[PDB]
Amino acid sequence: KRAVITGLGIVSSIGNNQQEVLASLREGRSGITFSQELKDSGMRSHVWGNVKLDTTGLIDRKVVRFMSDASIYAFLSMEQAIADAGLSPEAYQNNPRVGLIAGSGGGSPRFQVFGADAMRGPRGLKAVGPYVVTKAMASGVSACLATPFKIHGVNYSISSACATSAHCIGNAVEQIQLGKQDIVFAGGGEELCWEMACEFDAMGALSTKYNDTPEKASRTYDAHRDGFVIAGGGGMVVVEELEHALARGAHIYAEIVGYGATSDGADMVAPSGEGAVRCMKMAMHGVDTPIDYLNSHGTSTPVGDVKELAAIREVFGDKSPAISATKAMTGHSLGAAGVQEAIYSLLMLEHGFIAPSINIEELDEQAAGLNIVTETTDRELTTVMSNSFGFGGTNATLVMRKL
Amino acid sequence: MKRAVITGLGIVSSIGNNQQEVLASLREGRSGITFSQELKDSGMRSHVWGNVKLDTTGLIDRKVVRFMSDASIYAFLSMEQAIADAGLSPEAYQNNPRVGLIAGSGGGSPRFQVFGADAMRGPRGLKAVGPYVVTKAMASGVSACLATPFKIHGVNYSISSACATSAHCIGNAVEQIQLGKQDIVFAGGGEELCWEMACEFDAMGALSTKYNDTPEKASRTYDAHRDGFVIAGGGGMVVVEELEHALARGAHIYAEIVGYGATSDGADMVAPSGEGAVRCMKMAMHGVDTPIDYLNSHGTSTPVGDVKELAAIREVFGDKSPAISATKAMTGHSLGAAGVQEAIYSLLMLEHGFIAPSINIEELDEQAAGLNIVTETTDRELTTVMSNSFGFGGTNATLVMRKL
Ligand SMILES: C/C=C/C(C)=C/[C@@]1(C)SC(=O)C(C)=C1O
Ligand SMILES: C/C=C/C(C)=C/[C@@]1(C)SC(=O)C(C)=C1O
Repeated sequence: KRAVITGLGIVSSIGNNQQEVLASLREGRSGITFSQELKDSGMRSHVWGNVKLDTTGLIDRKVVRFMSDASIYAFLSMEQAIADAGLSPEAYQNNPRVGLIAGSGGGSPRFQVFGADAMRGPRGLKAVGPYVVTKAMASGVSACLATPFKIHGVNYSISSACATSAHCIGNAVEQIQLGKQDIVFAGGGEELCWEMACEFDAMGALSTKYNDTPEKASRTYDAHRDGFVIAGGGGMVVVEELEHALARGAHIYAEIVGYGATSDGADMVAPSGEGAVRCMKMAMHGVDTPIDYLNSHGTSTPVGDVKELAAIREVFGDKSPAISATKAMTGHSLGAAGVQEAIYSLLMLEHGFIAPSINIEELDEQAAGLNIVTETTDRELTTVMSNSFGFGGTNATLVMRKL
Repeated sequence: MKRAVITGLGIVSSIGNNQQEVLASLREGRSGITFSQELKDSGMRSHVWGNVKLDTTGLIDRKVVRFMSDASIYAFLSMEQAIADAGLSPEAYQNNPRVGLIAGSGGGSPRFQVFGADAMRGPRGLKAVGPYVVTKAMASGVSACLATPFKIHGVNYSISSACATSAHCIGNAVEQIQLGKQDIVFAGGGEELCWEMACEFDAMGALSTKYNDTPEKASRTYDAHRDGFVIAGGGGMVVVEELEHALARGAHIYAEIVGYGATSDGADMVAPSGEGAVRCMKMAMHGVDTPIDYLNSHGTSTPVGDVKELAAIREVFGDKSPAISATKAMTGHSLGAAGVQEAIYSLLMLEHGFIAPSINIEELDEQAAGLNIVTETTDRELTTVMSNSFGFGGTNATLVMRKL
């Protein structure tokens, strides 16, 4: 059984819907800004990929009271996807064959800390309030959406750091392949806050040399890259069984023709390369069309960028595809990156262009030879690949093809 | 589709630090619940917990344990036990694409999240945070922290679904085997025990608060005077394995996973709907040609929650219902670890031919009328058992495990 994408929705640093995102991508436009909050917290990195949207009022009071930002972004993305897929309430609500798999990387460090802070104050439990569990818990994104959308099928979160939402999409596909669901909403969200960001800064993973020029901070494949730029936001796609989509006349973006999920079994925070090779090969099994474009994980870290470039080489040899790292524009939204980047790749597929890998002033010599596109290029694409690798050695790749 | 069997297990819980200690506690109806000075001192109203009674110092290598929170530690130790209990050696499971790991927690690590924030706000900032908080604090700590040292090359991610977490992990492991993608998947989870997390459940009124002077009686599923669940910590891990692969190596097989239910209420955030659980149980029983001999209920010792599940059980089974016991009355609610720990208690009951008692029922709730709630340890020859895990957000998991 075959799985296709029939709707998408997105809230990111570069746009609050697929149209705004489309524009940003075609224009090579950065969503990175200076963050007083990060600076005020005592961090060395003072730049981020922020959602440019005040979300107050956009969700019913009785629904949003249970939600952290990760859930808010995913909820809003899911509203867009439902509408983009043309699904009425009666199509998807109160339906055993309709499910939801969506997560975050960090849950909500902000609300974990708030609960602990409140509890140590003069008010104790009355300051904590009864809503922190659903905000702080690691399954908040799925729990907070499944309920108001009246989801009856599967309902849980995958979590795998930077691969989170990619595994969510892959697992949705598996639910379709196993015949258990006709539709699975798949994606994720991530909050943006110093509570989480300082943890990445404390291990040296974030960019710190470019705070005066926020838009030049994220620079995948550039010789002077110094870490990733943390971001937040959300995404959701509608994964749907093929016959079901055709039957209702759904607009199909692409079929998911490949899904790789592997493990390094090596180091905690440095990639092995092996395993990413295996992940991509796994995603290519039975796919006999060439990859026309690869959206790299490409976070703009020294070690990580070239490790992935080496894996791409080993997998593709002398038939390596056009590559770009959209994180040079968007920053790294962690758990939300997989679904957002699938969406970016889906937009490139739909509208026939390759988004630029920006901010390469001096190309890293380990990237010599490869087809890294630094300029918006119109091209008919048929098959695209997107890589998601996280801490803990967890790997995911999605391969999507036009029908 | 391929068949999936459990060929090994491991556990660190309030009622035992391995499967032998746990077996003893279950047959005796021993409580794992103690008074907690940490909880009382935090300013909480619940002063009891299902704590792990183990000095974990020295048990994990220095360079491995440094990335780990308590949930990871408990899961890691449970996984060592499971590997050994399965008769598996490194040459068989390490660096093997067809061997994976699916394990999670409900909350990650509130403790190290708050430690990170506290440390950062101190005078030394980043230097006081140090480079290890992300792996301690991230939601996927449990999978990350085990898959690296155990050299896992197959699938590697966590599932989170609150109180149904490690039950969905097991079912997802089964699905990997059914899809022919993996030969072995280690499945389970862990959960830390700390005021940082526990205070959140107390602030919503979910935790027992009236029985602090009698800790071993606070967790009392189905009793008319229950007042909320007792929070617990610990870990569990089972080895999920493709059937032919297991037989070909002469593995010891506890049971086959013949049913997996996974559904959603789509109702309310913190109150169960009933019809979700009904559907979950029915899905898990689908095609199972034998009756359910025993049911390990979710039964957390909460007023509305306990009786809601009973009403679902009655709808599913009708007059001819199975024997029921709520082991959380002994153990407490280990949240993310609960699903795998209770799958294990159920397997131990399957393997050793008995039903553990639903303890602390001084006065049966009127709404339990006419079900078979087992309140004393009774030896029986069980064939087919069922375990229910329901979580906040209306997330439902049910496992049905049967002897070969
Ligand atoms: C153990 C694996 C670590 C990995 C895949 C790390 C990557 C490449 S994933 C990622 O987002 C960053 C910043 C990295 O450095
Ligand atoms: C929306 C569903 C909420 C559920 C299943 C809540 C339950 C019964 S599950 C659980 O662990 C506790 C303490 C509860 O109160």
